[PDB]
Amino acid sequence: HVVRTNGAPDMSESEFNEAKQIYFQRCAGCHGVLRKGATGKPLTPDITQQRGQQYLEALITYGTPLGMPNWGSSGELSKEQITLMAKYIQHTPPQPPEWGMPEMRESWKVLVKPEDRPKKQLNDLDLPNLFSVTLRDAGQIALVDGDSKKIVKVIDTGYAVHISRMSASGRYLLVIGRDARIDMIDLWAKEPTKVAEIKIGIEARSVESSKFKGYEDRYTIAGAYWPPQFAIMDGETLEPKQIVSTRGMTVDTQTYHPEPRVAAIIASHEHPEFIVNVKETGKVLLVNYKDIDNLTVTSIGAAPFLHDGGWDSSHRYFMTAANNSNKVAVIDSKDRRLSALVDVGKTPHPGRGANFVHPKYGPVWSTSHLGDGSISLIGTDPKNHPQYAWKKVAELQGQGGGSLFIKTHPKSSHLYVDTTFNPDARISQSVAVFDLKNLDAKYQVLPIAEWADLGEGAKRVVQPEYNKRGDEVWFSVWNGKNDSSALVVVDDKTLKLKAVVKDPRLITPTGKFNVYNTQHDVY
Amino acid sequence: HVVRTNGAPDMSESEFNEAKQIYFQRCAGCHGVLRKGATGKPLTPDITQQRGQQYLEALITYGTPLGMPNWGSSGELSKEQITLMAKYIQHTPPQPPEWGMPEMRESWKVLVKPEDRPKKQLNDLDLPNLFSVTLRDAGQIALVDGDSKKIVKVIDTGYAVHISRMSASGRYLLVIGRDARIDMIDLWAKEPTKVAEIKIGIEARSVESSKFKGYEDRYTIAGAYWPPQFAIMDGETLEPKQIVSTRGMTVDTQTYHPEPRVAAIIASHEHPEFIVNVKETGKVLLVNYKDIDNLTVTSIGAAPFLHDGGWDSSHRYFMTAANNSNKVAVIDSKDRRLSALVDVGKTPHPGRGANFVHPKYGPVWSTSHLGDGSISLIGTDPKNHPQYAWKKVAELQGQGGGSLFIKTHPKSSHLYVDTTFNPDARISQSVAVFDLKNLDAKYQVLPIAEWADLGEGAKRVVQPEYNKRGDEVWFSVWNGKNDSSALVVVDDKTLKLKAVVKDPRLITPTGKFNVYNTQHDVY
Ligand code: HEC
Ligand code: HEC
Repeated sequence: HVVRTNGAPDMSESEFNEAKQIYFQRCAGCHGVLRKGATGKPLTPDITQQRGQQYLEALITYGTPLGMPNWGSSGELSKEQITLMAKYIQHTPPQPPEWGMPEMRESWKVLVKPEDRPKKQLNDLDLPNLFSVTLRDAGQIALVDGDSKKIVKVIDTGYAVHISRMSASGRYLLVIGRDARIDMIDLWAKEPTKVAEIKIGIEARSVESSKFKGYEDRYTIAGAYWPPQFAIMDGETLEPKQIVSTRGMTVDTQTYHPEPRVAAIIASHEHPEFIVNVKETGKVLLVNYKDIDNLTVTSIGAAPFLHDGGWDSSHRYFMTAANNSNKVAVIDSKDRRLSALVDVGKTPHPGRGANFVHPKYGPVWSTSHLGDGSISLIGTDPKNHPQYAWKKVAELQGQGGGSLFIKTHPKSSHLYVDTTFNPDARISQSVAVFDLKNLDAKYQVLPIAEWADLGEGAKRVVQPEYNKRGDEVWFSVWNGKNDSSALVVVDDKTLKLKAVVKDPRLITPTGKFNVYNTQHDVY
Repeated sequence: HVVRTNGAPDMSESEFNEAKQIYFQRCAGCHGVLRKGATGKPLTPDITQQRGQQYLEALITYGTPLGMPNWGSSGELSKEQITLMAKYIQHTPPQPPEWGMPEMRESWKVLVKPEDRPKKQLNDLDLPNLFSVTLRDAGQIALVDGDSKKIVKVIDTGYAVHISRMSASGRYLLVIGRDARIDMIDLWAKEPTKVAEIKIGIEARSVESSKFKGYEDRYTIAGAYWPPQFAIMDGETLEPKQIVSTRGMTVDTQTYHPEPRVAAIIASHEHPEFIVNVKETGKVLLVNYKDIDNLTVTSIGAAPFLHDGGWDSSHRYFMTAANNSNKVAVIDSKDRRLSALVDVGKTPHPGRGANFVHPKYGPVWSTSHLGDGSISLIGTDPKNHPQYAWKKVAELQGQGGGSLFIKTHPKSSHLYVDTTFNPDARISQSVAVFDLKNLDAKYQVLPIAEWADLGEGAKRVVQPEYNKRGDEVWFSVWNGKNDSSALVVVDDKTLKLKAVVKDPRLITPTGKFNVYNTQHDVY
């Protein structure tokens, strides 16, 4: 047969199915399963037909400097395949494929069997103080030694590399990409080495390890945007064990939703459970892995379009926000119930938040507001500060909007606030630091990008991350003009510049994950 | 001879000079005379050699959707010329050319001699209520009828079309592009028609007409980034009459600066003079055109890196800011002196500002702050409010940072504030409106982008512009996803939606210039 779309170059039924398979294996992680866009732009026929075949071939062939791979000049895709892809994205988007146990098992690779792995750490690295750094546009992670401020390893994962997580033993580093590829890295090998890989879906954002006491390295979980599902895997091998669909009913209208994406997963410390946020249906699932054949799930209704979330300081209450809402949902992971919906007056910015002790209000959890740069504080201690629990107690004011990350550490007296997307260049190039011992005082500004010494041009600073001791804070810096990058390290006790990590291998550093602080949910 | 650069494909001395001529005629308006970038990205060899010949050819050939023309697929440039350009931008940037009276006169075209033009308005348009709208990526302006809300004419100018200005008679519309091309349009023709064109430099931003009483249509002035100069032309024909270099000594170090760009030009109402801001040397020039053969210029030292500025409500004091400064310079255009340097505590955002009467402080001029969305008010009435003159008297707070334009009108009780570059989508898609009769009250938010009804996707709203009566406010809206655009019209007395202008010819509408309000400096 012939596939035809108004205004599109007709294709063979075989050409279309070949392009379909390429699209969902290689493109959908960034462009979406219905091509509506995510990290990458929309590729629906209204837009692509306006660009035309030859423009589309050119873009796919050479890529762009802002994260679109050069599929042709890389050799990843053939001239003929690129022509097929340029034709394909001008046709109506088809139904995306499913991805079950057969597809997962076919993608599963064990490079080093558990019995062939070392019995102890064979390298001499200070593993808890390693930083795993995403090299966004290079499809790699870099392992950076926190003590010597040197790159010690670079590891290929794939385009669309996203985040790193740690197993509860501290031995295994887990990386997931937006195409739902997972890599498992053994930090005890003579040089840290990939030991297993698997693909759990077409599009994904989240991975996590089992962190309840006694379950170290037992299970790894991953959540997909498409298909709407999460998968529980063997923590030692990534062998897929259980797959659970998240298709289902919405919390607000109780009508069936055909694509409830998994937004985020964190690991419970109160029970052997994973906390799974399901976005469109607005459900927080507590998934119990004490028995994975007789699988227990508690579904807590929260609010539609759930985003990220994070633990409070006690690791009991899960603080989460939904888009289009001024409320923070508080899930009690111990009693397995919704505890509160906290009005913070403004829309909270998705993220783990930042926990610290307010001298007056006691333990608080904090969230930023993207538009105006304010930060809301919520009391999180029903035991000793019941008069403040699940209430907004205060508001701090940063330099302005555009913050992506706020960060503290239990051993630090400072709160760091970036302003990556602020439209003023001096503010996007700097970070605000609040004194937790005098929260009535204005923040101080650290000139992070200037310290990086990267030449003239637009520089953006992102994501404060502490070292294992809590006495250094690391920042990613990148000059959009010349492709140049650095990690800037501040002494948290003095607020002085301590080090600048520069290396040609440090390509578009974005997320930085300190091993200890990621393993132990320290924020 | 052979031109060679480390890492660049060698070129014929003739090929290089051919590419040089193309670069400075067609590319430098956006990419800069030393290729350091302006509207378009930097094209210095460090960056271009990393991209490589074939990527560079592809980009030049097909362009990009964010304002880089498709030189090859347009037919503007040959395959051979595009190869030469891709080689050329990998070589060391050469010295840019000069552009004097011979070059200006060679570019000068009179399409309709003044004696052949109509003696009165032959079309039936309400000319004072026309809006001249920049169609940024189309190289055109659209004339939109303020009464019927319909496009009535579309006029080609060139890529990099920038702003519109009006002659003091109300008859001639002046358009300048970033390549320093000027078009003069006769609004009295049966259909408004280009009557003259000229090129006054390689790179430019500003054009203005003579507005002192009695000099209607006598002179047009334009200022260039490169060469560092301004040119005075005959107001009826654009014939070049006088060219003045702005090369000279800096205000702060009194050392010679070889490229002092003309930042902005406005027209004096106190004297037959143009006010010319010279950026790097920090000089405000009062250029007197009573006698242009015996040319008098008063040079007022202000501050380095002068930007835009605007008149106060009385059209006597020129309010201007320099980058990297918390001060607003006040130039008295009547007495021809610096009046004050007003500390507003934060960096003012370049712009004309907004004038209104504060019930307590009297006439004030207002400026926004890009980072945090605040607005500073300065008293501008030494006669009746001397206790507030040249002092910051108050601060308003908008939705957040990212404002590009604030706007009022003497017949309006509202102040409008866009937030085009705010990182929160709801804020960038809306505008704040303050009640000038109750400035203690919080602003109201108008959902401008939602009213435009442009489908899902990132939409940005920019530049409130009033109609001639002051009772409508117009906004440009554009959906980045689908290329779709609208002008949204609000009833200023009710703050209700009044009209939505949609037309496939409305491609990337940016600046909107109401004829009457531009002619009479009404802001
Ligand atoms: C994330 C790592 C991506 C993957 C994998 C793919 N694409 Fe992509 N693409 C991505 C981005 C961030 C962008 C925008 C970059 C820009 O500079 O703004 C793009 C762009 C495209 C386009 C152009 C869209 C347009 O001009 O409107 C096309 C045609 C495109 N991408 C296609 C495409 C294909 C077919 C891919 C699989 C082979 C693919 N992309 C992968 C990000 C990412
Ligand atoms: C303004 C109207 C422009 C004119 C005239 C020219 N260019 Fe341009 N260019 C412009 C922009 C806004 C951009 C960036 C667009 C993007 O999508 O972000 C560009 C880009 C380029 C590039 C690519 C740079 C890179 O990938 O780093 C090149 C090689 C380039 N432009 C070359 C070029 C030439 C040779 C031109 C004259 C023939 C030219 N541009 C004109 C804006 C504008």
